[PDB]
Amino acid sequence: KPFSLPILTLSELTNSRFPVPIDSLFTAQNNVLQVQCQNGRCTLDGELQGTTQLLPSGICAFRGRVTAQINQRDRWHMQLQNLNGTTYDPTDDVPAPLGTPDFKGVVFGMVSQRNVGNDAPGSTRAQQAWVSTYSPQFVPKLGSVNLRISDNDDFQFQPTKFTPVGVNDDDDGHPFRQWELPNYSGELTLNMNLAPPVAPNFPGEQLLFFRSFVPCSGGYNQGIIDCLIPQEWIQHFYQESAPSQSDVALIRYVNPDTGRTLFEAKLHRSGYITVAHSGDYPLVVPANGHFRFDSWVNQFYSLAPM
Amino acid sequence: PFSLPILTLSELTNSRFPVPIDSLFTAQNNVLQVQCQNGRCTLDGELQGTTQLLPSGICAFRGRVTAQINQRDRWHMQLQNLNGTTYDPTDDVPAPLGTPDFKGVVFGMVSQRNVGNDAPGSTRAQQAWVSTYSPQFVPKLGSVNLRISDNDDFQFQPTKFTPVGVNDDDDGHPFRQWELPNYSGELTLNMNLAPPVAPNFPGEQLLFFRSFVPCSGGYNQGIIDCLIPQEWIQHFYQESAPSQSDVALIRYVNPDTGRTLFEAKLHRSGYITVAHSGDYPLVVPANGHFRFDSWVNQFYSLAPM
Ligand SMILES: CC(=O)N[C@H]1[C@@H](O[C@H]2[C@@H](O)[C@@H](CO)O[C@H](O)[C@@H]2O[C@@H]2O[C@@H](C)[C@@H](O)[C@@H](O)[C@@H]2O)O[C@H](CO)[C@H](O)[C@@H]1O
Ligand SMILES: CC(=O)N[C@H]1[C@@H](O[C@H]2[C@@H](O)[C@@H](CO)O[C@H](O)[C@@H]2O[C@@H]2O[C@@H](C)[C@@H](O)[C@@H](O)[C@@H]2O)O[C@H](CO)[C@H](O)[C@@H]1O
Repeated sequence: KPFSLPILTLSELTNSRFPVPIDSLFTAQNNVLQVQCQNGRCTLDGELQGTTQLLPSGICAFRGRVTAQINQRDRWHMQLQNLNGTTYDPTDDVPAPLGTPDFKGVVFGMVSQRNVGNDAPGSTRAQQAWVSTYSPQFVPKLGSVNLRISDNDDFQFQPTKFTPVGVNDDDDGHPFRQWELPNYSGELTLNMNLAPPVAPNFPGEQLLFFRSFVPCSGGYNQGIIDCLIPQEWIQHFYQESAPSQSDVALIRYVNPDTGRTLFEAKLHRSGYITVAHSGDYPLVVPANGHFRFDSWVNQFYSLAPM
Repeated sequence: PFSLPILTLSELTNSRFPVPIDSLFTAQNNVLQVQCQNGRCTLDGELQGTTQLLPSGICAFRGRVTAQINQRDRWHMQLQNLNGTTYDPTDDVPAPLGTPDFKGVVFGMVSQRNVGNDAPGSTRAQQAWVSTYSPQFVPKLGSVNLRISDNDDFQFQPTKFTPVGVNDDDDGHPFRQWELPNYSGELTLNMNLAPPVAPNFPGEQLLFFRSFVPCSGGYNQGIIDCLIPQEWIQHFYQESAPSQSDVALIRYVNPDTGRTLFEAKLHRSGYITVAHSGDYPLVVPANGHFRFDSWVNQFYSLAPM
């Protein structure tokens, strides 16, 4: 019934857009470029949106069966299941199977197989793999993605899991763009059932992000993945399902030792945070700090500058 | 009031390896001691052993590679706490939090991102393995050694190990989920361990949340059993509800039909027992989950599961 947040420091939080811990808080200058991530989307009354599911280990993961190979760089055709192993239904009201990556780039990690049926049941293998979300075969909404793997001679048409490790630019100039959605149904097709874009409306306000610097596999990319709210908050809201009393929950970032409030922010009903600030700024805050719910306010509440 | 999160098996994460729970399993009582160090937490929210809060910290390492040796476990990784803070070997823990708690090989990837003067911001990643049998697996002392696939592209720089799965080693060191590694040297006892767990009521057995994790070759089933799932640990940590007795009676319910399917003892120190005899993979509806019933005590007589 009453709304609340879990009590967790930054290093006790997991990025909802990639399965790594949160490193820092960041507020971004408002730009023409649209924020419309599909992972890490959840209302304050606990409605998961976009491709959001509950498990950190589901974020940017795939599960399915490899069924074919093609003579293209994205060689191995992986027919997808839901992450829990149930049959994926392409007519479901989602942009893609839950956990699908929500950015343009290459996700690198490992694939693992475990055979079932007649052909060496129980036999296993694992190796490095990449998934390009630029690929014309990246069609997860339709029910498949194609994989690039390091050893084409040790891979079978068997149950397969992709475990993500990090991200990068592709090596042919297709850059890692965290705010550009992939085409979940491929070239010439438009995305559907998307979680809506988010932006501050109030003047002087900017989005606040929970920022992670994820692993990269070569070159100098910083590996920045920003999420709106951390996975643990999504998990908490899902459990609680506290009805939202207004469009905005006022929240305070507190220092629990000294008891002082360091700044305040607007946590919007649809599950994102704004602050009163101008310019890009990595926040300077004590390590023990965390947000607490203060009160229900509205869109036009005037935040103390941060 | 004490409570459990409301989560189906496929909405739960193994607290001993970063994968979802596949099933429930009760095991015949054996001479072999159950004393896992990850996935350990009291019902009042006290994390124990090497347990920390993040699924992505389980069997992960963070640190700096500082040297290489002419051994199979070639690359010496000096460890930090998973949040990047300095590891203190005199801390009252068995090892840095998240360290693997079994004998075997963990396979995954290492990634580096340079800092300081030498090409700061440059990165690289590749396949790597950590053997917990290794004489250089001394995480309590502050280091582990890594085997990697490409010895020519690896620097003395900040390094993260991301686990993907487990296996037997290739040479007579099998994956043994219930054998603790030596967190310090070969002749040094482990310390600050979370205690062993066993049923002590007659007719009772441990109940496990079971996952079949990825393996990298051969036929190993990849079984990792945890006492309580990561989400319960996270929940107890938040709640810190005072425990009113040594045992919380819990019921596995079907939420659609409202029926209770069986009951179990959730002990204060954070493990579950059931009245059953023999190894048994439970067969239970997919929508099912545990709910807290009431505080009881050690002598409570469970309905047979
Ligand atoms: C295919 C190949 O030659 N791999 C080498 C190579 O990798 C380079 C190379 O791909 C260039 C191309 O523009 O981009 C990088 O420099 C890449 O190296 C990676 O990124 C640099 C900054 C380093 O961090 C490096 O360790 C990393 O691998 O050269 C490197 C050696 O520098 C490796 O030897 C690759 O195997
Ligand atoms: C050629 C090479 O160096 N490695 C192959 C090799 O890998 C085998 C091998 O290490 C044997 C040891 O005698 O143990 C395994 O069988 C291993 O293969 C792995 O496990 C089997 C059951 C298969 O599932 C297999 O796909 C998996 O790689 O053989 C395999 C091919 O059979 C690979 O080609 C390796 O690269």
